Amino acid sequence: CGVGFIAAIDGKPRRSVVEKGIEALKAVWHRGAVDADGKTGDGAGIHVAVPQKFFKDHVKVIGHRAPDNKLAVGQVFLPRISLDAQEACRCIVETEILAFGYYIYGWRQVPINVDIIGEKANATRPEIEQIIVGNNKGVSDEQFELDLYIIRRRIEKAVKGEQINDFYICSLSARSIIYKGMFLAEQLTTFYPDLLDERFESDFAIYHQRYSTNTFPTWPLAQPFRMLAHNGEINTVKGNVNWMKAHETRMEHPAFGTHMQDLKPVIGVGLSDSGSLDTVFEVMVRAGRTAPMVKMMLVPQALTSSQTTPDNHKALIQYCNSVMEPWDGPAALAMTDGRWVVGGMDRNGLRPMRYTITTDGLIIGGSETGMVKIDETQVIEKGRLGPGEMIAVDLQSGKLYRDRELKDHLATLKPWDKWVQNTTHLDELVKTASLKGEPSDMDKAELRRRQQAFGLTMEDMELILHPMVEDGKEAIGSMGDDSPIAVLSDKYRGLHHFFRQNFSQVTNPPIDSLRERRVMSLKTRLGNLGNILDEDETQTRLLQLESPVLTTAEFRAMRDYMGDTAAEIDATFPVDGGPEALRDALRRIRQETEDAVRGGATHVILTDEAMGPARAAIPAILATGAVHTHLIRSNLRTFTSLNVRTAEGLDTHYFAVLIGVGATTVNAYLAQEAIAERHRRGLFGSMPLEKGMANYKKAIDDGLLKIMSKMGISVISSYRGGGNFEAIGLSRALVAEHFPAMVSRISGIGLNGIQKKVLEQHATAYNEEVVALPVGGFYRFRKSGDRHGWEGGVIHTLQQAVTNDSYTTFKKYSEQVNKRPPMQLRDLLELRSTKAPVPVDEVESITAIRKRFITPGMSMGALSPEAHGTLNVAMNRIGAKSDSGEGGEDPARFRPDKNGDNWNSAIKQVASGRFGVTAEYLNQCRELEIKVAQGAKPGEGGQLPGFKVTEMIARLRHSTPGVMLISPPPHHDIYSIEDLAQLIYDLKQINPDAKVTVKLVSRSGIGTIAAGVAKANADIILISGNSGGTGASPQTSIKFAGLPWEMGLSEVHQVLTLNRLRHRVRLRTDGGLKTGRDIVIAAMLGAEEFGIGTASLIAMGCIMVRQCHSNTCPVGVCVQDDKLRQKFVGTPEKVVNLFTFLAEEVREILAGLGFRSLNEVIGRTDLLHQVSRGAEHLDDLDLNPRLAQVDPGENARYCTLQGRNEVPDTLDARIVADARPLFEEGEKMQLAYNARNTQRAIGTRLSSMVTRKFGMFGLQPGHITIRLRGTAGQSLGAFAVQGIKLEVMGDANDYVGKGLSGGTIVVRPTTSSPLETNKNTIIGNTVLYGATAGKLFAAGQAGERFAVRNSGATVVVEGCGSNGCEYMTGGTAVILGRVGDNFAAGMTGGMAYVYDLDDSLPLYINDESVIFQRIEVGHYESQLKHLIEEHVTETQSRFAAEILNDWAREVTKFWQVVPKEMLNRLEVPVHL
Amino acid sequence: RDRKNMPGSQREVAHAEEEGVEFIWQAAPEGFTGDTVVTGVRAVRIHLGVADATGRQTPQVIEGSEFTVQADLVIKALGFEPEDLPNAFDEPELKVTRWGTLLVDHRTKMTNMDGVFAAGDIVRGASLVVWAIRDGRDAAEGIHAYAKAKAEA
Ligand SMILES: Cc1cc2nc3c(=O)[nH]c(=O)nc-3n(C[C@H](O)[C@H](O)[C@H](O)COP(=O)(O)O)c2cc1C
Ligand code: F3S
Repeated sequence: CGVGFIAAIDGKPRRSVVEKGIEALKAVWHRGAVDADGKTGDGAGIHVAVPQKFFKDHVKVIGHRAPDNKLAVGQVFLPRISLDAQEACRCIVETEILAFGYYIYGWRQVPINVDIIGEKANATRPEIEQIIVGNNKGVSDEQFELDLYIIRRRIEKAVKGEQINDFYICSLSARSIIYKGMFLAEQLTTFYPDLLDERFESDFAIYHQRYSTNTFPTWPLAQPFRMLAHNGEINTVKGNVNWMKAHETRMEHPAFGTHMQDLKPVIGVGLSDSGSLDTVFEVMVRAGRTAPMVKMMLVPQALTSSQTTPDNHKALIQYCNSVMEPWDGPAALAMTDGRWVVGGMDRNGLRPMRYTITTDGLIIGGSETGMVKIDETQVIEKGRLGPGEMIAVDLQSGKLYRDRELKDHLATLKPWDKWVQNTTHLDELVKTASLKGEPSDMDKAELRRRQQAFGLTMEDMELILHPMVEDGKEAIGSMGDDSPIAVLSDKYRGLHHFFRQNFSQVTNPPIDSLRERRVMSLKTRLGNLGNILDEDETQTRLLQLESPVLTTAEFRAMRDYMGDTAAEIDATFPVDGGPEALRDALRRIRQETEDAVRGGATHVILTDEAMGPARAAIPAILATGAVHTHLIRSNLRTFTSLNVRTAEGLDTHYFAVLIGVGATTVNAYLAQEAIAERHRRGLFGSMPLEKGMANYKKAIDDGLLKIMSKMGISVISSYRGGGNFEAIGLSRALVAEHFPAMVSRISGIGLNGIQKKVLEQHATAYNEEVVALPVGGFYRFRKSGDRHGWEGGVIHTLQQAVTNDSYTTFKKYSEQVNKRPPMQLRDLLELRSTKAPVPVDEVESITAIRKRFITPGMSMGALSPEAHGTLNVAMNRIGAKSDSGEGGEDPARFRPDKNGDNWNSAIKQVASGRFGVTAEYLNQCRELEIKVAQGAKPGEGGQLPGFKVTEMIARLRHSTPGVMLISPPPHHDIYSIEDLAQLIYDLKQINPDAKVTVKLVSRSGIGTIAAGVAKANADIILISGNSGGTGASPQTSIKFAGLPWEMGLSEVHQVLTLNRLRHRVRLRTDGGLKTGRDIVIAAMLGAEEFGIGTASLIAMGCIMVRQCHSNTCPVGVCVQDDKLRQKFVGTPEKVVNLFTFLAEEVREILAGLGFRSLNEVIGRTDLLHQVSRGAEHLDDLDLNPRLAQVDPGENARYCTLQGRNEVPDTLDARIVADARPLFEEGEKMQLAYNARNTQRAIGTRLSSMVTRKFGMFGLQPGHITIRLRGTAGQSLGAFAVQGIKLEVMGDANDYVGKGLSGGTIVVRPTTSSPLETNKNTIIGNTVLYGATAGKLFAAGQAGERFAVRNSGATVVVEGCGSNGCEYMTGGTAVILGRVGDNFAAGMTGGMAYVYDLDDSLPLYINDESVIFQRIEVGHYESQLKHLIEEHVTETQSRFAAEILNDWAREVTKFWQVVPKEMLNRLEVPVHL
Repeated sequence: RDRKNMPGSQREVAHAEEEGVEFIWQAAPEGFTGDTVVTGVRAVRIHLGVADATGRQTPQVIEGSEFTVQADLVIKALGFEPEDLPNAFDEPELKVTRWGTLLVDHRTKMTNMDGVFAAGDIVRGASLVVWAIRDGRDAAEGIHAYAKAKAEA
């Protein structure tokens, strides 16, 4: 896994670049997916210049004459199984090339060697050939390239016309060639011996290797591509393709001519994201622009409102963002035009990219800084690439442009500043809009009648509407969702309940938003779409709004500006139309919209304003979906906009789905009317109405940003009309016809059910004489309201059965719970065998079945210490496993109590915050667990209120007492599957006895992610559902996010069985498990272990009060008081009895079924049947996708291996064989070795042995020291304890000092280095992630996210990048250099010192929660002096030495940064 | 410069201090204030950087502190450089370096021209007496050898 590029600065061809490229490719085997075969790869490739002399000598040998001009060589993949396909494709190519007039020299068969390819990469091997085309018309180079591209496109279209499969073209150009395949990285020069020749010289080279998630290789899917190479993985392609489908219908350029007609469907079928992006990039380059300009137009920079860039770049970025929608997502790009060679990064800067210049006029860049062997007596400058940066090389003139120079050179071509001034805003327009013409308020009775028509209850106004207008933020709930799903319910559930949101597992990182809110934009532009292949002032003349949500006054001002060009459309249908009225209304509106747009209209306003006692309202979602889809399919969406006036919009989940369907702006007038009516009654107090509306809009925008950030999208323009949702319970026909791209794995109600529901509610509201709204139960149980999973009687009967220790009571409980109408997916299936029953005394005993149950993790921040300890003691008494969850654990509980009641936990979590993760915390467990996403709040981090953090929890988490703690949504360690494999390797090295468990959340597409994580040596997968509890979460994320585990579990099982991977991992599920029938169904689906969770809380005393976030739980389960902790009533015997009953129920059901063990039934799906609710409901749910049986064949249907999956040994092994006196005598040692980038986690296993022997703080500092010489790998010294000292001479790659636990690391350049130590990058990204103790001294600059989540470490580094010291909690950090934007963002504890020569810190710092001043206390001066002296002592630096020389005049050049919460608690105050 | 980089010995520095001299380290002259006779010396105060990787400190003048000392008689004792010997000894063929120290071989101590020898202080620079004595003895031996070899044949 990795990209890389080598370029000769002067621009002269030579063999050196090609041989160095091959050498660099030969050393990326550690990141790839190692396999037991050793021959099976997943894709590799190189992209070089054309060796003219080679092919000219070939042609001479054949017998022709070598031409004067350059040659053209096309590489093709033809089918191999047939002999007509080959002949048909050859004929097509030859009649399509000769139609232009060029001369064909002949074909050539590339020599290959099939000795190195495995099996499954050989059954689909294509026939590789080359065609030699010469130019005889004497045309120029640009024209020749243009005709070659047109010929390639026409050949592709013609071959696709005959549906001729297995055909591909890897290149057809006169400048460059591509050698790629499905072999290992190191075996590239063995499969293709041509590259071993002496005449293959070039002036540039690009190389790439990928890491696929599945095990079925397809040769045309290997990178690099033609004029592109991509690392990372793009988020928004389902939205960008839809917008390209509208951009195609107007684009045209005189360079192509009539031939333009054969490039209309630019994005073909059967491509990945890196293919579609490549196609768009190539089209935009071939039409006049240059590679830097296209890179800026497609992947722009983050336009911030700060004074740290010249206005030139701001105008340029405004133009670029106005002309095109960005292509977001983690992306490290290495692209090349015919002239330029560019290496660039995305907006957030997630992937790493490091480069190097040598004195030979040679630049080498890649993902790792130790791939090519180069002595430091040859280097000139080392560097990196920040967020949005780029580095370019011009080969025609032979020059090297860095970031700023390239920006200044690019902002000169056109007068951008004079062009941008054509933009017009709306606040100017709303201020010129006079305070006249406002209509009179609606009547109270009319408002209530309209609200009742949509099903709005008073709890929708007192719970989720009052906090918005009162506070500026959204509501909060603290328990799982036990409500029935939308289709199985019986009340009126709006259409916006059928759409579950999306999020990102390991393959993509979610974007945190409370700290990097500067890179997220909500800009909206009307009058924007047009020709994308143009450059003129008319392209930036449009209307611009600051937010897609508009109030009523703003809507009237915008309607003023629109005026005489807009067309309004009715969206109501007659109630008496008949059984097919809604379909006819849809037809009518989607015909009128098209007939009006063709008439010159440019704005369509879709209103339901005429809703009355005889006209029901069409659901706005369906209307906008139909209209947008029809406009896209009729080549008219490019002309107009789409404005929606709705009467149901009240929650932040409505606007999200409306903008996701395709609407441009959304206006909710009924909500504003309700706000005004509630204000006139004197309910908000003394605040004006405008302040309330402003607070409501701010809360809506914040919630929209939250919803947009769960997936990884940072701009609204690329999120609109993409359909980032899933419909569960809608007909396949309806979704596939009216909605762009959503999957309905189980079809549901069609149009008749929606019409029936709408008409029923409308009649109930308008013919029935209403006087007030129902109280309604959706978040809280109400008798008049909706049904729930946990009612009162069930809980009381369960608690009684548990406390009296009687089984018949528990069977009464089971009979009560297994008799309600269906409420979940697992209620419709039915067990049915064909064998004869066997007696009860023959099945497995209760012990072997109880050891299959575990309890999920529940943090100590949420639960009380007593309940946590009770669970830990109870679960260890019966032999099962418990969980500690996030928030760490008490060290003093690490030994059995004196009743033998051991309070330890057999499962430790590695949360996203690493709040208590140390070296001892990971060596005191049997079985580990990685938590990627939680069941209740997927794509989000756990929260903890500011008053829940007592002194004990503050000490246990190494934080500040009385401070809100919100975990970061992403992981900062897991940005792609390769980083997940790296982290799994780290965890398996730090603890040599435990297993690694990955926790996911059920959704569509989880199958490929599961097949990918299974290749990363993970051995337990956990699939949580959407109905899981939580400690504190927003209500929208609780009710409108996730999917039932019935889908995800079956999908993962089938996908894992398909890839012959099921026999290596185990499956575990939880979420909503209550009885034995549920467990048996889950075991039939494929699971092997089961988690219970909330039921345990009910066995200990919790009665579902749903006030966990208030710190006032009456029983005292989730509490941190003393008054309330004294009211605990829990006992372990209760939980033991619960588990015993639950296991013996499974025994009962199995004995009645006809089996004697759970292994007899796991995976046997054919024991389940589906019966529907009857001929009176007519939901067409087909669970057959859920009951499909994939045949294993040879393998079993469960795990059959012993122990974990061991991994290859790093250098640590040798160290353990050398430092034996330290482990036997306990004496001092000193070792020296040679490091290389193919050695990961150097010094971690040694730390494990030291921890097991002496402990974290048993050895004096510097007991054992190691000296490494060379560029080290990743995770250097991760989880190092005190007493270990690593000294690297050279540089480190990434994640150096991750989770430092008291050790000491020192990084310095070589003594023979001609480099300024304060101007060259030495360490990479994410340094000191979650460290608790130790020291780290570096003699260079660090990367991005330097010292995130630092807790107790001390670091001295000569520079920093962007996002430095983000969300730091404790310790000291000295930065002797410059910093980037968003510095010290979210900092809540510690201290920082910056050394400012430029006096430009107030422009980069985030003055939100920290204060910056100058040093005024000698106590804080001795600290800095001693730290810099220690730095000088260790690294022998020269910058810091010269700073120490002139101390009196440089002490006044330092800024001191101190958090705001630490203003009372500091002990020597900072002021005078 | 500083005190530890004094070019001469250090016993005479202590002797001068004990006898009544006052020293001002790290100071550079800037100008002489007066009308026809010097009345005072305006000087600056410089600061020395940390020793470089090659062993060479680079001084830089401080911007703030510039002072003036009352002076009745000042004595310039900067240094010494060779004269222009080839253009004064009438022989423009004597090979010379940049600074004025003429070139000479190491063994025989013979000048570029035949018959002429040169060794002492004009070949080294600002050396001490014993170096001059050694150079004189070596040049004497070389002259004896050359004269014996010439009168020999
Ligand atoms: C009070 C509470 C705290 C929780 N804390 C965590 C946690 O810290 N980390 C985590 O991964 N899951 C946490 N969970 C979710 C559980 O791990 C598990 O997914 C959930 O309880 C399953 O729901 P169920 O009991 O209905 O089966 C918590 C759940 C609750 C109710
Ligand atoms: S709902 Fe929560 S507040 Fe206590 S009683 Fe149950 S754990």
